[PDB]
Amino acid sequence: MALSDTQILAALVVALLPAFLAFRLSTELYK
Amino acid sequence: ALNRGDKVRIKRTESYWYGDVGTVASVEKSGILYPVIVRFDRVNYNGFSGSASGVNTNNFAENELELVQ
Amino acid sequence: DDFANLTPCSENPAYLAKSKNFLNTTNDPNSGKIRAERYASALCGPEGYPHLIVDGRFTHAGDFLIPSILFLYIAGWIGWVGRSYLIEIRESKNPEMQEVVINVPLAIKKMLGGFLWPLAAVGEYTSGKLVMKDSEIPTSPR
Amino acid sequence: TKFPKFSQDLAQDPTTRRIWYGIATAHDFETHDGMTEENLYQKIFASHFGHIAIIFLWTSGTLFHVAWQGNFEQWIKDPLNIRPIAHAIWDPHFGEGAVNAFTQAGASNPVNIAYSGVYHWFYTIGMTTNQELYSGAVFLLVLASLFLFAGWLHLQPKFRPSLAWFKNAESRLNHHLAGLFGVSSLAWAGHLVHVAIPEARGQHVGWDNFLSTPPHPAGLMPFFTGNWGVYAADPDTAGHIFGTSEGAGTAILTFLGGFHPQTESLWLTDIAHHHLAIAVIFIIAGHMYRTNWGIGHSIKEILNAHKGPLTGAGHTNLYDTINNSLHFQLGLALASLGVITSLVAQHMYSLPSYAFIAQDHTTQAALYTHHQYIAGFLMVGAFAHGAIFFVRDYDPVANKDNVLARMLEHKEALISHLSWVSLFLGFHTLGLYVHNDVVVAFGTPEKQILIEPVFAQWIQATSGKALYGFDVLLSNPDSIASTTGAAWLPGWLDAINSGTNSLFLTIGPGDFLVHHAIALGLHTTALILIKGALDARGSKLMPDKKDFGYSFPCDGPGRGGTCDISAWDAFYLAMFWMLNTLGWLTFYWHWKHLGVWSGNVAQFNENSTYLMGWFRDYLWANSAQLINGYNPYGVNNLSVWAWMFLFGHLVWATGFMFLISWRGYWQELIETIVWAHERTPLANLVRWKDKPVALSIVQARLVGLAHFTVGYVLTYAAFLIASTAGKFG
Amino acid sequence: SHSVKIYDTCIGCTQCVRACPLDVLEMVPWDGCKAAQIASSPRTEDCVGCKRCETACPTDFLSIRVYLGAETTRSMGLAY
Amino acid sequence: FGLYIHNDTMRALGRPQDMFSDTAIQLQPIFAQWVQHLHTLAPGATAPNALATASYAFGGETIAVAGKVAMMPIT
Amino acid sequence: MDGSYAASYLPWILIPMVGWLFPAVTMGLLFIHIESEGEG
Amino acid sequence: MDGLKSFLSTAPVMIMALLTFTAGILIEFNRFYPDLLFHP
Amino acid sequence: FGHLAVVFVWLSGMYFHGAKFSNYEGWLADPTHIKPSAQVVWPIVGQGILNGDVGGGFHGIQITSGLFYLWRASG
Ligand code: CLA
Ligand code: CLA
Ligand code: CLA
Ligand code: CLA
Ligand SMILES: CCCCCCCCCCCCCCCC(=O)OC[C@H](COP(=O)(O)OC[C@@H](O)CO)OC(=O)CCCCCCCCCCCCCCC
Ligand SMILES: CC1=C(/C=C/C(C)=C/C=C/C(C)=C\C=C\C=C(C)\C=C\C=C(C)\C=C\C2=C[C@H](C)[C@H](O)CC2(C)C)C(C)(C)C[C@@H](O)C1
Ligand SMILES: CC1=C(/C=C/C(C)=C/C=C/C(C)=C/C=C/C=C(C)/C=C/C=C(C)/C=C/C2=C(C)CCCC2(C)C)C(C)(C)CCC1
Repeated sequence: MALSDTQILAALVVALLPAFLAFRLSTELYK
Repeated sequence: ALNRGDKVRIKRTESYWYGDVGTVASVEKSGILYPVIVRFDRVNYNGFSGSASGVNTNNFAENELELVQ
Repeated sequence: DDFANLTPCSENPAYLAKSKNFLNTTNDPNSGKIRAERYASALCGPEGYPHLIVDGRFTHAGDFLIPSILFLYIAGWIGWVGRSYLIEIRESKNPEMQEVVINVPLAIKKMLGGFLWPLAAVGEYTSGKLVMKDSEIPTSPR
Repeated sequence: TKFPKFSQDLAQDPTTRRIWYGIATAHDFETHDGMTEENLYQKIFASHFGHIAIIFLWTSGTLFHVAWQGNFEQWIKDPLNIRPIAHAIWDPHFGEGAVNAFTQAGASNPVNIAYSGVYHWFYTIGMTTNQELYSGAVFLLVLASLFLFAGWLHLQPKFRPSLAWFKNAESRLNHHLAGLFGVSSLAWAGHLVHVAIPEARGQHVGWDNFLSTPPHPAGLMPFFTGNWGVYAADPDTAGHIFGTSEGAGTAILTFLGGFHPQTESLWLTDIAHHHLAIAVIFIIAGHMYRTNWGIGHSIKEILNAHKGPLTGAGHTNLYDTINNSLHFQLGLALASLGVITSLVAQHMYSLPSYAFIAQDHTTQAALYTHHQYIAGFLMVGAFAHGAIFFVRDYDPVANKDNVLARMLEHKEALISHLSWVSLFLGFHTLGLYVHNDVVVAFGTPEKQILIEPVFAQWIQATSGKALYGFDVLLSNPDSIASTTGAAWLPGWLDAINSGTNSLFLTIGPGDFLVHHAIALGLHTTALILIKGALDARGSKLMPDKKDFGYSFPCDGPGRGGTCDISAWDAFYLAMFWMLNTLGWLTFYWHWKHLGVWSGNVAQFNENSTYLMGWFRDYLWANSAQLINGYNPYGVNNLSVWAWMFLFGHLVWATGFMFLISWRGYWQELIETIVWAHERTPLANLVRWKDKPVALSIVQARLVGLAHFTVGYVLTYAAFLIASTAGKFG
Repeated sequence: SHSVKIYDTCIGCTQCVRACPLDVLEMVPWDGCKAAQIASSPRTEDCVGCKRCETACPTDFLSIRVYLGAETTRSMGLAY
Repeated sequence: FGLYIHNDTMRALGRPQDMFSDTAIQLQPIFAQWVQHLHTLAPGATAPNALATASYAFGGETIAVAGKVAMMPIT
Repeated sequence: MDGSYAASYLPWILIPMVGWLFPAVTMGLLFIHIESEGEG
Repeated sequence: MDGLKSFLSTAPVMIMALLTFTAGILIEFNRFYPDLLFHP
Repeated sequence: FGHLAVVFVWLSGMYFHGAKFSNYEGWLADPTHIKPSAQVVWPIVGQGILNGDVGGGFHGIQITSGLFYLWRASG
């Protein structure tokens, strides 16, 4: 059966974390 | 050690005639870094773009040449 | 039993059907027939066109080997006469001038004395004049 | 100006060159201001962490979008008819015609059609519901997060690695061979055995019940006793229907060989024994180099021992050269990756692994073209970074008399003989092609010079192809090699001796001509790259080229003119030849496979011997469906491909402005424009901050080459996809 | 700005000085050549790197070399 | 040229009514049309001693030799 | 435009942000950064 | 004439003469014996 | 003067090749059924296929320079 919209929203919430980690890594590499 | 009428091989390693043979045109008194003058048959690349020839002579020191004659 | 996918054009129905209409390249009216009779002896594909075999076998030696030697002799002739003329013109006090204005007598003299080029080249190599030492040649910086 | 902080020469530039060259030299850490070796290595380590995280995010996004907007759970029920869906389309600029045209694959909205063949890959490894795809996407998100955090952490001052830790070659080789290769392949074999094969035999195995059900009815007893042959007993029958239990065996590790009768792909049990054996071999290989226990080989001793009497010093001091230079390592890695990428393409288009992927012709064509182009790019990069090594890292006194420094001793011979071979190939290949063209033009095509590719046909015979009647080796049923009772021989000979597959396609004269043309292209691109790399240190025209760096415009018009003299210019020239060779390669592959799929092999067999056949039966003929994607009468699903086709034909041409016209003209024009702006009332209020200037010479070459390459890739991609999809899809 | 260096192979032929359009070179007394003069580049901040000086040099390779570096308003030859 | 690119994109997207075509937003060369109309009327009054127009490209009858058109009006 | 996939409203807002809001913001910040004088 | 002979012996005239000679050789051999794919 | 001589040689060449190697007299009878032709190819290696049929039993290259119409307009 197809995905549920709650799954999509949860996927976005989960993907929030690698965004923050990537921002931190980029700022560290900028130094 | 050389004089006019000597066939020499070049060892400058940056000259155009490295490994070529040239004739000793003239040498002069001391106090000059590169006294010997060598004239070559094959001209080098010198000249502006589209020029018809180059330069057939240069100045070398004594230890940059090997004597053949 | 090589070339099980190839059959002689003499026994190829495609070649038999398509060889009746061969065009005439020259004004000679039989040149199509001559082409057909000469190409009947080759190996043909399913399209009725001759194919050549260059694996080295002597049964198909005319496919590549004979024209190979035919080319090689002429190319060696040209190269040897050119090199000989250049070498002999070098010590003429104006080799550069005689490269644009051809010395016709000497040019023809080298043209004639050039059929024996293989023997001359073999003799010269044994005499050391065919190649030069690497310490006697201009080199670019490493 | 602050930007770029890593270079002060660029930071004081008042023009717009500052921004361009700041972007250009950003990721070249080796020449930043005040850069140390340790800091360089640590920055590289963190950036590599970043690229890995990006790769994992990309894979997660592919999985997520397929699971969300795809038709996987309907594609599995009929892989031979349904079209896989890549992602949905949300274009507000769309009209109604495009909306009706792109509502394809039995969807309910505008939608794309996947040609990366991920549906086959997911089906083959046992994923049957989109919930599993979603779980994989989330897990990949978590993995990417972990790798980003790892980069951040190993960048911290107290977790910052030392220089010696970055120069431990033996330990890195051991760990990455045994662990990264051997252990990973062993785990993959375990995944195939424990999950993939049972799912292929109609058994649902997941995390909830994999720990209970054993893959084989006799679990781990024969493996330790030594009765391994039990696992190879009762394999899948030829009447096996993929994904069901109808006519399926219980064996897990077999050497059946050949192809699955239904999916026309390699047997999964063959994959299992293959990856397991490879894992064992790699684990044995990983215990080769000594780290700290005394046992093991040391690379320096090996290299210094293998000296030659003809090479003077042999492989002396090469360990220090390779360990100290990063460009040497990058060149070696790029060469290896390009070679094995080309290998991947060649051995995948002929030996498909994923189920039903041979039937879907468009995806096969796309995969071959994609990985072959990538291999070409990597091969160019190997030589480019090797030339950079020669410019920067090479030491003529540490490498004295070894093999590396001995190349420069006979570099003139290398370049001259390579140029001779390129000329010899090109002259006679073009002569044969033009001869055939002229002969056919005069209405007498029976006079074509048609050479049979005898040697390659002999190779096919040796592998066991009986069509040509050479009866040598495996084709000879009486030779020793064909009577060893090897378990793979019957199935393999069955697969090779059927024309229904791409396994060892039948070849003819046009194949001979095009292979020799490809050889010409390869030797010529190699000539350009090798000449550029060997002349990087210097030449007669510029004996001191090393003191000028790697990428400099020229040396002015003096000494006869010195345009395009740096090694960067050799790379820039060789890129064109790489593109041309890849074009020839892919055109040949595509035409031959179009003939094979349609069954009309005669078309290629006839018209591939002269160039007009290529122009008419391949270019002119197949373009009919593509360019009619949108018409004065309407529009169909190939409209986007026609638009991208024209887009590539436009960008390719746009690159010629930078490739042909040069700087001074544009600088004078820009001066006039500056005058015009400064004298315009109501426009002098707004003034620039960086003085506008024309693009630099090297930047111009790079930009032109970039536009050229993008157009070149996009045009052929659009043509290939559109032609194959309209004809078959 | 660009860097102009004169090596010890100069013969004091003065061609480089005359060929320079932005007045960067100069003739200074010397002893290593017959002409007893050598080339100097006191005003390299005004050099645009047009390579005319090198094109005028008659010695083998070049006794005068020009290496292009940081670009300023002068070295880029801008009038705006 | 952006007129051409815009027309291309509008056709590609299934928006033929947004194109720059004669059945859409029109760009009529009314000046050349007017000059053609004038040059067609020249034999009437503006050049009284002329029998036919200088060329049938401007307008008028269709001149055909054998079965092939020799010259006909070019709209 | 609309589709039958779950959470069909997500493209309606996500695509404009990644097409207008995100590019505008990043180019604005980059232009501000690349022009900040001093501190070379 | 000396100058006439010297002009006739210049590079372009001589290469044109040799090229036309070889072209004549090939043309005649192909008129009398056409369609020679190989030596049987 | 030299370029004038060259142009005159070219013009005389066109006139001669139309006089001798053309079907101008043939075309002059039925100009709506005979294609102009003034280049004839020697049959050597199969280029005799180029001497195509231009009508009226003449075989040669069809010309497009319009010399036949110019000559007829010259009487
Ligand atoms: C006016 C023309 C026009 C425009 C504006 C669009 C716009 C769009 N189309 Mg589209 N389309 C058009 C014509 C057009 N189309 C035509 C004529 C056809 C043929 C019928 C199509 C066929 C088509 C299909 C089939 C699809 C689209 C899709 C899309 C959307 C993709 C969103 C996107 O790419 O964001 C992301 C933006 C980019 C990837 C642009 C990046 C480009 C640069 C070069 C890369 C960045 C380089 C550099 C590093 C940048 C630095 C940082 C930067 C921020 C400064 C977007 C709304 C897709 C869609 O609906 O999306 C779900 C889709 O599937 N279109
Ligand atoms: C067992 C321990 C172990 C393991 C697992 C790794 C693993 C890794 N190390 Mg490593 N390392 C180790 C010990 C280990 N290291 C030790 C002890 C040292 C110190 C001596 C180092 C020092 C070190 C350095 C200095 C660096 C690494 C890096 C890396 C990463 C390379 C990135 C990559 O391509 O991987 C993925 C590779 C594979 C999955 C295999 C390669 C694929 C080959 C070509 C075969 C192709 C497979 C198949 C045919 C295709 C599949 C198709 C499928 C998709 C359908 C990788 C994750 C690099 C990095 O930055 O990572 C963060 C790096 O710069 N390591
Ligand atoms: C593992 C891969 C890898 C790595 C780590 C490096 C690392 C490096 N390379 Mg190398 N290289 C590689 C592969 C790699 N290379 C390959 C495959 C090639 C062949 C093409 C090259 C060719 C190459 C050259 C020719 C040069 C380097 C240089 C460098 C150094 C950094 C400068 C640089 O390129 O950054 C800056 C990079 C860029 C500015 C690239 C931007 C171009 C973008 C990505 C293209 C996008 C096109 C367009 C937007 C697409 C939109 C499509 C849309 C319209 C539809 C650094 C040592 C330089 C050097 O000498 O360093 C000392 C240098 O001159 N490399
Ligand atoms: C169709 C276009 C084309 C062609 C034919 C060539 C041909 C050649 N390139 Mg080349 N090149 C091209 C485009 C082309 N290039 C482009 C676009 C680039 C990107 C800038 C390059 C970049 C490039 C580099 C960087 C190098 C070459 C090299 C070569 C030579 C390698 C030998 C070879 O491949 O075949 C053999 C040669 C040919 C097939 C060409 C000869 C064709 C004629 C018909 C032969 C007879 C001459 C003819 C009768 C003369 C009549 C003149 C008269 C009518 C006035 C060859 C001369 C390499 C080289 O110099 O090799 C030593 C080399 O280093 N090229
Ligand atoms: C469809 C038409 C195809 C032609 C398109 C036209 C292309 C543009 C023309 C080029 C610019 C013209 C002036 C050249 C520019 C110019 O004058 O020289 C420029 C260039 C040399 O320029 P440099 O600045 O290097 O020269 C400085 C030296 O002159 C020092 O004095 O010379 C050539 O290009 C050499 C060409 C000679 C050609 C060698 C072959 C001779 C063949 C002659 C046969 C000719 C045809 C015969 C009649 C059919
Ligand atoms: C003598 C001479 C010169 C000089 C020549 C020199 C110096 C030559 C030097 C050559 C060297 C150093 C090396 C040569 C190597 C040659 C090799 C390796 C030949 C290989 C042959 C093979 C592999 C034959 C292959 C098959 C043989 C057979 C006929 C089959 O059916 C077809 C086929 C193709 C399979 C010039 C250039 C100055 C001038 C010339 O005119 C003459
Ligand atoms: C300059 C330089 C560089 C570069 C270069 C390059 C990159 C190269 C490449 C190269 C290459 C890339 C090569 C390749 C090679 C390959 C090979 C060598 C192969 C082999 C193979 C074989 C031998 C096979 C065999 C077989 C067969 C055939 C069949 C059966 C099986 C077997 C396997 C047996 C570098 C960086 C390094 C360094 C520095 C310098």
